[PDB]
Amino acid sequence: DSRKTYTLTDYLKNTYRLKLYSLRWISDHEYLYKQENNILVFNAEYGNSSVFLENSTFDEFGHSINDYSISPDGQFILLEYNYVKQWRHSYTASYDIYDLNKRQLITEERIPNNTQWVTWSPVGHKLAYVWNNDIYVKIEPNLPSYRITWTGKEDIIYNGITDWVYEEEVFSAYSALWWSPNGTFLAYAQFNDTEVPLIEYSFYSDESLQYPKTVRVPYPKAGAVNPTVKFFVVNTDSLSSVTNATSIQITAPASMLIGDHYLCDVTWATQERISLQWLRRIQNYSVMDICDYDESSGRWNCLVARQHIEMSTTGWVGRFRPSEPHFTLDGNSFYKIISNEEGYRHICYFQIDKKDCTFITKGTWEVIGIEALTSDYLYYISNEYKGMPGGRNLYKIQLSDYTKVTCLSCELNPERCQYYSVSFSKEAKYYQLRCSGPGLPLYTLHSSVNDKGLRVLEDNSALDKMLQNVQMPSKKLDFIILNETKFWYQMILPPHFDKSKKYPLLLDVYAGPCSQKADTVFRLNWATYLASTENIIVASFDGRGSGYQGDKIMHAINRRLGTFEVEDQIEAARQFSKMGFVDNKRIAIWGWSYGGYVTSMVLGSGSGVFKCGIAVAPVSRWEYYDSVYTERYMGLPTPEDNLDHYRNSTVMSRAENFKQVEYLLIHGTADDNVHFQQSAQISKALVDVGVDFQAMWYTDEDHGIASSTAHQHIYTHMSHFIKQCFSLP
Amino acid sequence: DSRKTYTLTDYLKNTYRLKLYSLRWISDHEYLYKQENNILVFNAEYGNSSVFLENSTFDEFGHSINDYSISPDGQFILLEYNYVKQWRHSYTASYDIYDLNKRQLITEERIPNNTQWVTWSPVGHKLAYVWNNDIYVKIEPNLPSYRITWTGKEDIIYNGITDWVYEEEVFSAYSALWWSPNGTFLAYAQFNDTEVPLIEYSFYSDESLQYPKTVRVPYPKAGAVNPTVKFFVVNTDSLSSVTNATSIQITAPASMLIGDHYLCDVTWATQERISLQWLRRIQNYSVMDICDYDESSGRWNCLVARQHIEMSTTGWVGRFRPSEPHFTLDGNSFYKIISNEEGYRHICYFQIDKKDCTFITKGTWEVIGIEALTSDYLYYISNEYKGMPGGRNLYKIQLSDYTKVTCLSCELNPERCQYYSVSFSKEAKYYQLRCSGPGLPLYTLHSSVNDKGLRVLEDNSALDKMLQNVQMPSKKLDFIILNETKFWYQMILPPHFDKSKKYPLLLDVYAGPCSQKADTVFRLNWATYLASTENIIVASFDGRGSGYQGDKIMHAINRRLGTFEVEDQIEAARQFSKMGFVDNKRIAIWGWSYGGYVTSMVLGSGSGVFKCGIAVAPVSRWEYYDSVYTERYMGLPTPEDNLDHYRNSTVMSRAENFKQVEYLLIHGTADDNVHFQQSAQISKALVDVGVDFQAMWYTDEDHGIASSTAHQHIYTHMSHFIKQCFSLP
Ligand SMILES: *[C@@H]1O[C@H](CO)[C@@H](O)[C@H](O)[C@H]1NC(C)=O
Ligand SMILES: *[C@@H]1O[C@H](CO)[C@@H](O)[C@H](O)[C@H]1NC(C)=O
Ligand SMILES: *[C@@H]1O[C@H](CO)[C@@H](O)[C@H](O)[C@H]1NC(C)=O
Ligand SMILES: *[C@@H]1O[C@H](CO)[C@@H](O)[C@H](O)[C@H]1NC(C)=O
Ligand SMILES: *[C@@H]1O[C@H](CO)[C@@H](O)[C@H](O)[C@H]1NC(C)=O
Ligand SMILES: *[C@@H]1O[C@H](CO)[C@@H](O)[C@H](O)[C@H]1NC(C)=O
Ligand SMILES: *[C@@H]1O[C@H](CO)[C@@H](O)[C@H](O)[C@H]1NC(C)=O
Ligand SMILES: *[C@@H]1O[C@H](CO)[C@@H](O)[C@H](O)[C@H]1NC(C)=O
Ligand SMILES: *[C@@H]1O[C@H](CO)[C@@H](O)[C@H](O)[C@H]1NC(C)=O
Ligand SMILES: *[C@@H]1O[C@H](CO)[C@@H](O)[C@H](O)[C@H]1NC(C)=O
Repeated sequence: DSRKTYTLTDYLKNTYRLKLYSLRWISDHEYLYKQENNILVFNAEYGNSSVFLENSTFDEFGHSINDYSISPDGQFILLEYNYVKQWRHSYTASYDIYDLNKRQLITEERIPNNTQWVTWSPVGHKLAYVWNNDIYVKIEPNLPSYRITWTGKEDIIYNGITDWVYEEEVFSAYSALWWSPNGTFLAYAQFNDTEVPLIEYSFYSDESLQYPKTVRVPYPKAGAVNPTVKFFVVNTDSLSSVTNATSIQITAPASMLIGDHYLCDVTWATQERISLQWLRRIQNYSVMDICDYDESSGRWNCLVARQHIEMSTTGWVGRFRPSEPHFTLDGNSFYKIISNEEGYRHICYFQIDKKDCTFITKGTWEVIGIEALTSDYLYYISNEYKGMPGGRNLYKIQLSDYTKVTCLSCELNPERCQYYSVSFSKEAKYYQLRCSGPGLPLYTLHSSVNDKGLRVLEDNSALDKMLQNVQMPSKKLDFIILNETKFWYQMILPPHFDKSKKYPLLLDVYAGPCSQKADTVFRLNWATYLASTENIIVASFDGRGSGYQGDKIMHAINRRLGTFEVEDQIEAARQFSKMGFVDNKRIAIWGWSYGGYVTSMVLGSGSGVFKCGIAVAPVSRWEYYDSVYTERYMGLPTPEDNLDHYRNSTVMSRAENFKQVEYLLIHGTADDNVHFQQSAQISKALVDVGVDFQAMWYTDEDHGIASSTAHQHIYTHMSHFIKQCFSLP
Repeated sequence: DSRKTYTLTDYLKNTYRLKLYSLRWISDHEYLYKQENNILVFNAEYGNSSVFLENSTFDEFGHSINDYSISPDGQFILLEYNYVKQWRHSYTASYDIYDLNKRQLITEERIPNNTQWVTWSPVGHKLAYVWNNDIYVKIEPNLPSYRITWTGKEDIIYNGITDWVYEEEVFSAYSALWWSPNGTFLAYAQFNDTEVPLIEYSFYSDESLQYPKTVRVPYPKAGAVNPTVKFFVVNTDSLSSVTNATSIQITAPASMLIGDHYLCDVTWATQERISLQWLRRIQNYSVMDICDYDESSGRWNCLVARQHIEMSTTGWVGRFRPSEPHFTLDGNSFYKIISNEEGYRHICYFQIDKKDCTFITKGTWEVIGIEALTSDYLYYISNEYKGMPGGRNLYKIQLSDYTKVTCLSCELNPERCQYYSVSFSKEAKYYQLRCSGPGLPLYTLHSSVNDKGLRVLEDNSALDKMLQNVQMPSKKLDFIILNETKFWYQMILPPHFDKSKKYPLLLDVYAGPCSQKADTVFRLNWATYLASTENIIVASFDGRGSGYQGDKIMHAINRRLGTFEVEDQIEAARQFSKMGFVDNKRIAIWGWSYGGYVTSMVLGSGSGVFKCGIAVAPVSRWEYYDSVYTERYMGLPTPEDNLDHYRNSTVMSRAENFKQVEYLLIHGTADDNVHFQQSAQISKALVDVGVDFQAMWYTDEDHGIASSTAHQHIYTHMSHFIKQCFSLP
């Protein structure tokens, strides 16, 4: 075979790009798409389009626009620039509104610089933005803004935006604003991190900064004081320049106010009904409140009889947090994915007045998410097809008869497509299907009335042609049994794989709670190069604690992090080493974050199964990690709760067992998520027991070590390491 | 040869130990010494002794006594415990005075815990100590102490003790209080670091600390705001008679007050005469003031007729600072080492009220230091013998006839002793000579009346015996000539060294201003093993900028750090290569501190001479290092001074060149001296240009990385690296 293999440079340089097709539904019949660089509008039914905005309309803007956002009515466009990243979702920027009618950019009453967040109303073109931790509203882009809040105070009071832990572990967003459907009310949360300790670390910046700066971020570690939260709703239709806006507060339920708790979900049901979910610090009990607007009193009332309790006796509630409800048109009922009697996550139908929900789906498989709802059907994605937890398809169930379930993606192209995600238009008149594996990504448009296939948006013909000139590796998805249970794994096999030969093996690991490293998704990554060029087999295993297979597996590691998930990887390796094509003398292991944790716990387990391992930004001791994520699985690190296990699941305690393995520890000094502190403590422990090891720190890089240069440098360094570790002497 | 070799474990485990003989003169006739664990007192004249304090006395003290101190009058002993290190010289501890006579421990008016510094008066048993940055005095060990200052303030005002930069760069000591000869007066310095920027960095501490601590230290980097200082003197004899004894200030001379300056030397001449030396921020001009106590005003006056100036046109003043003066008993004249008309430092005789001194020694060699002065003789140490800059010997000159100079150590044992050190009794009646090379250390006692050897105190017979059964390396000390100038170097050659073979060479480098890596001292270090076991030739070279050879060589680097000292090391390598017994392919380089900086600079020069190099705690950009030391050689980093060379002599600007070598970067994270920032900026520059290298950080280790575990870990790590870089298929 004279074809080139997939090299490290291809991965690092993106020599082979997967074409995408990111669209944005602006109605039930049209969607926006970024062609060349200008914006076009498409009619889903025919495929014809028109330019919605010339890629040259802002040639002399005098600023590079980071991103845009058209108002719902297509009347305005919010140009974002001066982008400056903060954590995973947060960031600041400067904004400018450009009237699409007058074809002139508004120069009056502009959004302030260093705006923390902005958002159009769902309908029309109102604006709500957060500045210096306060909320403002603009009924018209060129009119003054109303200041909705006055308590904003950096690192203390957040209004409309999340603090560090809420953004990363609860909302996966920086936004803490929620417009009501027609945009009348603006619901927002308020966080107070007054007593939350600050994580502190150095930032060196450019070489010209003489003194390094100390970054201080309110971050609650396991057991520390968490931020507190309040909810509010304000009417934007009745705001005045004279008096200040009045926000009506909706206090949490009594079962929540008896101790620490979190706001974990906000969802409008109708124009005057809002539902909220609260979660106790001990995350196995949550309650939903449904609040109706009292047009007379002007206040919001949430009738007890409308409260819905959700709790688990075997673990935490929900996959990472209680699922979102999907209300019906009238808002009188709703569907919500909850764990069932047998511990499998399915869709349950709820009446806001009745307390017993009804399951409309069942079986030893799970519903990943509810994607769309009509009076006749509910569309969702699950891993039911062929009973493969790693696969995903679009299904729809008839609401009048649950026995009638129809898969809409299963048979489209079975050999190429086994993992879809979907995108429906405003009224579910149309939907885009996105297939991401096992073969190359495929995007298609469909109509709901007859579930007919309209057309192909992107099939990646190009990439496919070039990939043909390459010796691409293959992927094997399968399972092994452990104690009657079925656990899945996948192997990235080198080209021209020969079962008579023996290859070294690299166990790519994550294994966090509800994780899944064994799926049918097609990926171009480091593993791709290792198998294509170094002829290294890259495997992954989903053991206990893994997700999408029911709580018996997922909850297996409840209050016991660092046990079964770590054991199962070892047992997984142990079994792969027993296979004919694996060289038991050359088996490595690596992970990032939780994978780093697991990778380290495995190397210090004393199993003798692994020769070397690489841990990138690993967690080393749970009391070092954040409260919301750690406590969810571990509980509180108090003597009367689970402190003992907190102290027994550290990497440090296993230092000596590293004497017989080659270890490479990497971490960014500016990691605000998994603090460098965790790696510094791992290293000190190894030094304490005299174990040599490899290390690499990245100045000013954070948890993702994603800067262009750092990204290439870390993968290059790790590659040298794995290569040296597998070098046949 | 079947004898074992000196191994790494040998060096790391202290298998072959150098015996020592540390005595403490308590008078002009006897000294204290620890045979086992008890303290013994020896009669120097006959060598007979007895137990001053037997190891049984403090068994039930309930504390580990770290160190002890006897009051001048021998009536009390100051016990030190609860010792907690801080910087290079500073620390806090607890103390308990023991009443040697009543053989009882005092429990009244005890010195407070967390005392920063404590010292007896030169005579009697008065005590002076610093607590919470203020000065206190105890006339009697059991009586209440008097408070001398009320301005103390953590990290802001220091009375009696130095700040970070004064301790490390100006006084090499933590204390800043000077008792007068008979103890009547107590003088002290006061430092104000109100506007001095702070260096900040994390300290992780034990695994049990949830949130790392941020260590903050007032530390002025190059060109930043320096601490200001003030001098005072209090009459301790008036304390019991006065309510609040007043501290009299002796202001600096106007020639210093015009700008930033430093108090760099305090020396009492008589009971009522004290001398002060001030140095301008631009360290090429110092002034000495000799101040006398005016009894009728209780004030201190410094007559201009006694003000002496000491500048330099080719560099800074002194080796590292203006030298200390040595006054004759009447205080009317003094001796002092200063650079002469040829640039060689020699002893000059001064008459306090005469601006022209007389040199009492001369030639092309230098006086290392004045050790003792009697009415008839002045004893000094120089490197005049055989013209060896790396040699050291005790000399005696006749005050009445300068042509009368006797060397007291030159011939005692010429083959085995070339590097001497001395310790005279309280009145120079006896002196211990301490030989440290080229043979095993030798300690001997002598009598001044006739310069006769009283006896040998330690000769290291045992060790010599042990070392006999080991293939120890040999050390060659010689010179090469460049531009008619002699430049010394030393080589640790492996056993059975053969000039017919080619040996890999490791260049041990420091090369800071006034440094000296080539000398006659005998050592058992990492190099010993590299030559003995790994058969590696470890060489060091003193090029331009090195010391003890005149200002022509030492001031060659004036305002140009990162140049000649760097090139000369490289030119050194070539020369050794020209010597025919070096593998031109296996030449490595390594250094600590300035050593690390020069190593990096060399490695990034592109000479293609060095294959690999190791830099530990290196300086990388002079603007990151402290004022006093940096500015002393580089001036100020301003456009109108020397900013251009500051920005042009950094390691970072040479990143692209490290693509030609194997680099190992190592740094302690709690390094208060050479901040981690320095290596953090290097690594970042390398990553920014796609250079692969090896790094290693030591959690919570300071600039010395001397903790027991970290010490073994780093050398073990560096050993693998060197052996890898020199591996030869
Ligand atoms: C698509 O074509 C129809 C007529 O065939 C037209 O009415 C519609 O506006 C077009 N859509 C776009 C956005 O070009
Ligand atoms: C939005 O709903 C509110 C409350 O039901 C109503 O008063 C308002 O007029 C509605 N706005 C529109 C245009 O639907
Ligand atoms: C934030 O919480 C603190 C208590 O920790 C409270 O005193 C303060 O008033 C709160 N801030 C506001 C104004 O909500
Ligand atoms: C507006 O209300 C805030 C508190 O909500 C108060 O601090 C401020 O003084 C008020 N001023 C105005 C705009 O009336
Ligand atoms: C939630 O977890 C706690 C701690 O393990 C447990 O005591 C409690 O019963 C759980 N909640 C329930 C009843 O499911
Ligand atoms: C040595 O002998 C002398 C004889 O006068 C005696 O006084 C002295 O104490 C002895 N040395 C010691 C300290 O034991
Ligand atoms: C110390 O010197 C002072 C000042 O000259 C003098 O008054 C005092 O008596 C001396 N102290 C002693 C030890 O006698
Ligand atoms: C220290 O200096 C500051 C100004 O730099 C001054 O305000 C303060 O009084 C000084 N402290 C002293 C000398 O006691
Ligand atoms: C002693 O004098 C100093 C300086 O005048 C003064 O600041 C301090 O308060 C005084 N202490 C007492 C005990 O009065
Ligand atoms: C002291 O150093 C500065 C900077 O080089 C220089 O301009 C000045 O003339 C020097 N003075 C002496 C004593 O040479």
